[PDB]
Amino acid sequence: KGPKELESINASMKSDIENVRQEVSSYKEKWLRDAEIFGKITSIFKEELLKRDG
Amino acid sequence: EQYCAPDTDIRGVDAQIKNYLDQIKMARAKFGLENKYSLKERLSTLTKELNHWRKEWDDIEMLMFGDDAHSMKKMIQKIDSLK
Amino acid sequence: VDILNQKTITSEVAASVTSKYLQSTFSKGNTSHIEDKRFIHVSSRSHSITPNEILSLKFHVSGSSMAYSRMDGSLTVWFIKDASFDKSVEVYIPDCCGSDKLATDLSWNPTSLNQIAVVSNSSEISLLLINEKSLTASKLRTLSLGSKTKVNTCLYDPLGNWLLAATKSEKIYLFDVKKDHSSVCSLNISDISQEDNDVVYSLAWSNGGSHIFIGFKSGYLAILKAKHGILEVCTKIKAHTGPITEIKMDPWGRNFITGSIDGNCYVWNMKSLCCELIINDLNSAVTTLDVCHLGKILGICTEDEMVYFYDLNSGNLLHSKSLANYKTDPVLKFYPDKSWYIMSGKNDTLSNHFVKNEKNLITYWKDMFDNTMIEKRRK
Repeated sequence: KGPKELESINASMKSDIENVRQEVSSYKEKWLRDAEIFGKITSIFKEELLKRDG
Repeated sequence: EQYCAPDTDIRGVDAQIKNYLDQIKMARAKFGLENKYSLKERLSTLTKELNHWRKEWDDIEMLMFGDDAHSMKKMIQKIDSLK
Repeated sequence: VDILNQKTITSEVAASVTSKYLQSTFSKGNTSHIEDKRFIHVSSRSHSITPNEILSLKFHVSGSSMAYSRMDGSLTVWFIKDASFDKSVEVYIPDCCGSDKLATDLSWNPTSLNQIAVVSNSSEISLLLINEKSLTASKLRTLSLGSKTKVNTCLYDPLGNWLLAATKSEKIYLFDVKKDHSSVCSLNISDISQEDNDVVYSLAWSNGGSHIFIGFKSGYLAILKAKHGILEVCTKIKAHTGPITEIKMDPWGRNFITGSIDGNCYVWNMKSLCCELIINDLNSAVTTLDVCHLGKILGICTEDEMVYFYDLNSGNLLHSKSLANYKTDPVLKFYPDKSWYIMSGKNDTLSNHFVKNEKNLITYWKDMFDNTMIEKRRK
């Protein structure tokens, strides 16, 4: 290839790593944001869950 | 442009090509190796782990604000219509 | 002699080469039938008939994947890396966009290498990935909005920067692609067409990706901007006396082509936005319409069940095949990277594709020149 193209290929990948790393941890936060509010009845429902099973 | 400008030796500028002709693959093997696999496999696993936590988060957002907690609300007015 | 006189491609030596390329692509060794699931089902009932026409056929912009949706059932996604069409089905999905409704339109994603957006007729757009190793098709998301009645068409931007989903009665939606698939704007069709209760038949994106062409039932043609999030109407010209069936674009960005339900097909240039050439096609209603990738062949297929092949610079006829004994709605489609085409309908509702050994017309003229030159270097 050409070095002025490879400079534009290699720098485009470096910006894409700065995009996907940022956008993964946006989903890693919102899945823990769903986790702190799901245990308001479900953990109590878990006490209703195991004693109906066991 | 230095072959035609006056007062220069020819063999002294023919050696500026051998400098230039080897500085053109010392910058084509520096972006042809760091772009080969060290930045390929950084985008291999990271695009799989983006898809998983976009798919699996699409289901827990579907349970909370969705057709389980909406179907808990639609059944109770089906009771008092009969009662 | 007349080959070796001109050494660059002129206006006349181009129109004589492209009439030999279309003549030699209808031959016996230059056609093969796609080993579909319906080609298996038809060949059993014909050796020892329920019609299901195809509803869309789309190519990936790289030219390496081809998906299409039959009437009753399934999607089918083929994968062609280089082997002509006998390489691999990867997937086919019998309940693709749900198990209740049909799959009307399709669009590939230009940015991502493997992702479709299948639109049902209910209210929901299901984006799904086609897996490369295993033969499965897993979903990615499912979009929806408020006051969403029935979506028919979806189109991706040719830069992969927007998504346009449209109803034919109520509204038109834009979804941004870069940040997240979120609604940016919404326009009521009554503001676009002020005359009557019109029904949107066809849509197209321009080659840049900043204007949208909309074709109505009354024959109006609306051109409306999409700058960042605004969706406003620029012009409104009355083109035909009938529903505008299909809209195409030149691949060199010079002109665009419209067809209608009268025997009428114009070529409008894109600078001055006036009609430039008129094809005298007084036979029937044009159904499908497409151009090449060099931008020279124009394939018209009317409701007389006959296909034609024109030029775009002139309006002269190159070839004409009549396919009258079939009961198809036959679909022409040209490849996006090489100059082959896939004409639908071989027996009942099928798909053949017409090949050569050379890819382009330019590497065909360049081989005809070098075979003649040997004879002049022989004498």
